[PDB]
Amino acid sequence: KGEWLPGLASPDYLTGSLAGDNGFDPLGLAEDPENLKWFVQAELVNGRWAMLGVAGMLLPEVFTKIGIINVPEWYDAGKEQYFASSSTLFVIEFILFHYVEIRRWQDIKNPGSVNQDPIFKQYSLPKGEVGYPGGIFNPLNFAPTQEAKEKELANGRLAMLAFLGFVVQHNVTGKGPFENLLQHLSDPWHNTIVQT
Amino acid sequence: DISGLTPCKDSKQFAKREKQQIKKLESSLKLYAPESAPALALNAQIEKTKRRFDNYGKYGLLCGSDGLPHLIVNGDQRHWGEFITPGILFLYIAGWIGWVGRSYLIAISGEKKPAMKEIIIDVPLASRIIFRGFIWPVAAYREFLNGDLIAK
Amino acid sequence: PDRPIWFPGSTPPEWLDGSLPGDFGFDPLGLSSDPDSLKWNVQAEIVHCRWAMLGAAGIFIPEFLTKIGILNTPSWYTAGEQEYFTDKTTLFVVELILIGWAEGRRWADIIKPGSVNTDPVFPNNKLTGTDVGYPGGLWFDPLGWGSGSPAKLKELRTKEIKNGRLAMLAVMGAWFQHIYTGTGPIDNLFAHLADPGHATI
Amino acid sequence: MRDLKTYLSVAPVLSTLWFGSLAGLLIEINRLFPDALTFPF
Ligand code: CLA
Ligand SMILES: CC(/C=C/C=C(C)/C=C/[C@@]12O[C@]1(C)C[C@@H](O)CC2(C)C)=C\C=C\C=C(C)\C=C\C=C(C)\C=C\[C@@]12O[C@]1(C)C[C@@H](O)CC2(C)C
Ligand SMILES: CC(/C=C/C=C(C)/C=C/[C@@]12O[C@]1(C)C[C@@H](O)CC2(C)C)=C\C=C\C=C(C)\C=C\C=C(C)\C=C\[C@@]12O[C@]1(C)C[C@@H](O)CC2(C)C
Ligand SMILES: CC1=C(\C=C/C(C)=C/C=C/C(C)=C/C=C/C=C(C)/C=C\C=C(C)\C=C\C2=C(C)CCCC2(C)C)C(C)(C)CCC1
Repeated sequence: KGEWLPGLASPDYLTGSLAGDNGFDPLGLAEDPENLKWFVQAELVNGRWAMLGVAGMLLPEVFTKIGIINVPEWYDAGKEQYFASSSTLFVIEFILFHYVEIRRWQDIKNPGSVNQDPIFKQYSLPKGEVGYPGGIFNPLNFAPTQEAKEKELANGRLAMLAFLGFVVQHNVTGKGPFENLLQHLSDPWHNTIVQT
Repeated sequence: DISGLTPCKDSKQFAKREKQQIKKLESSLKLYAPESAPALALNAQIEKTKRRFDNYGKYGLLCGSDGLPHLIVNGDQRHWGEFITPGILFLYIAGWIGWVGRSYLIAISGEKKPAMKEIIIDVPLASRIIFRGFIWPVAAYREFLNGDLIAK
Repeated sequence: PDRPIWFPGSTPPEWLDGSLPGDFGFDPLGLSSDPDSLKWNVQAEIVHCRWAMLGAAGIFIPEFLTKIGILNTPSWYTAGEQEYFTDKTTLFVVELILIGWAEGRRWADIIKPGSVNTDPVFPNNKLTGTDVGYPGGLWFDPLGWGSGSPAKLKELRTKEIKNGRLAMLAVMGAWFQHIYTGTGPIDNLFAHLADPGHATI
Repeated sequence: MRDLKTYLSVAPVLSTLWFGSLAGLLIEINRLFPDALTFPF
């Protein structure tokens, strides 16, 4: 589709048949079709996790402007006490995610081989793409046209960049992400990465 | 106290070594006027020696019976900066260099006279290849998985 | 072939055939023997000329008015040490970003001509230029004097090139005069006019 | 000149330039951060 840099010719292996294809591959990671097949799924999963992470880091902090709830900032939520110890929660999360990710992994190797429920054999997911399961995972039956996939990928890339910014800003500033925006909005021409 | 060693900041021999070096440096200073340039150089050397000893004291090194720092390379988390991290950095840099060299060698293998491109470097091709080595681990791992790394 | 030459009685280099504007066959070291270097050097000379003309105007006109007392602007040499509304590194970063966007599209036109002539946002707007280095269009050529017969274009481009060379020389001269004499460029001219025999290096 | 650029790509000249830049970078790095024995970060 569009060009990430006008005046430069798109690589041949990027034929534009994929959603969100702008011909951006200066270092040639996706020359091998198997590598491209793996990296598409990797990007999809990374973005889908990153958007949720950013939503969970930003929104539970914007409460200060509204004063509705009281929750510690994203880097202090770990130290708080909970009804169960860290070890038990970590073990349960490991046990569940092992099964979930092993089930997801098998579809990349042999598509259409994990479409049937293992206990109740009369329940199955309708056939679809590798990274787009559908069925019960799409309860509202929104049509997955190419435009929506491009929107999803753009939002995922933006959220990856946002999470990287969130991580980097806290390391050097020592505060959360929302107050950094307010500090910049206070005096824009003096509060930047150049402190002076 | 691994293997009977002691911290640098608690070692008396370390302070004795620092005092001896400072005293040796200060002896030559008395031969020159305070405003003379050699006096400034000697003052800078003394300040650098003091700063080096203070920095060695701050980093939590271990001293032996002779007042000299010793390096632990067994993998203890308290001493991961002596061997582990610089080793990983060196491995990354060496892999970058090797991958760049291998890619350049492979690229020119199909030319009519490949031996001519080895003594007279094709600068644009090398420059286009140089930046590619920044992600060498991923490329190497995927090449190994696809069976391309080893010649048949 | 019959054009005036920088060194009358000599033979101009083969790669300089007089087609380019402002061509006098001056290339003793042959720095533009192959065509790619010729095109790159032509673009570099055009850019240097325009930047130098802007700099010469901005150095000499403000300093002239300050001497006669209409304005009280500081010296161009020390104009970088004043304090402004923000730190100088912030201004440098803003300049770098803006001029990177501006010069980035210029780099693409040199490598692949005719590829950056369309507005990314409003496709209805286009640049009408056809030559590399002369973008044209309403943004850069509002008065419409940039298109016409080849003779007019050659005359205008020769005028621009010669004026740019003069501006480059003038700017370098002003810089070295302020380095050596330690006085404003306008003061040097008045000193020379006072005693032309002795007001000299 | 094409022939002048070709002579700059010969192995000894390129090696000399690369190693000179490398040595300058290393000398400057050691000047900024002298007496390094452990990685503190
Ligand atoms: C357009 C170019 C130009 C012009 C008009 C002037 C003019 C002047 N310079 Mg000067 N200068 C220039 C370039 C120029 N310079 C350059 C490039 C340098 C760096 C080497 C210097 C270094 C310099 C010093 C160190 C001093 C002057 C001084 C002076 C003034 C006294 C005359 C003199 O001794 O000149 C000497 C000029 C030179 C040694 C440079 C050679 C001349 C260049 C190559 C241009 C040649 C003129 C041009 C070909 C003729 C057509 C243009 C014409 C319409 C002006 C006078 C106003 C003196 C001063 O302050 O006066 C009180 C002084 O001490 N200049
Ligand atoms: C998944 C992710 C983040 C996920 C976060 C999650 C789940 C949760 C976060 C938490 O906050 C909560 C919710 C609650 C808190 O209490 C705890 C934590 C745990 C803190 C980020 C991904 C982030 C992913 C990023 C930033 C990826 C960047 C990739 C880039 C830039 C690649 C560029 C190129 O590869 C191309 C495209 C083409 C090549 O040719 C050239 C180059 C240039 C190499
Ligand atoms: C190009 C140049 C010199 C040219 C050199 C020449 C002739 C070389 C000639 C040859 O190559 C040929 C032809 C052919 C070869 O075979 C032989 C040689 C002999 C090698 C000078 C200036 C080149 C470049 C110049 C003039 C730069 C201009 C600077 C500007 C715009 C400054 C602006 C400001 O001054 C303001 C306006 C206001 C201030 O407050 C702030 C600042 C920022 C200071
Ligand atoms: C444990 C340990 C140890 C010991 C031992 C060891 C470490 C061993 C081994 C190791 C190894 C054994 C590694 C690796 C492997 C590999 C494989 C399995 C295969 C293959 C490979 C290759 C062949 C490579 C190559 C290359 C690259 C990739 C880069 C560039 C260059 C080149 C091309 C060469 C120590 C104590 C010391 C430390 C700690 C840890």
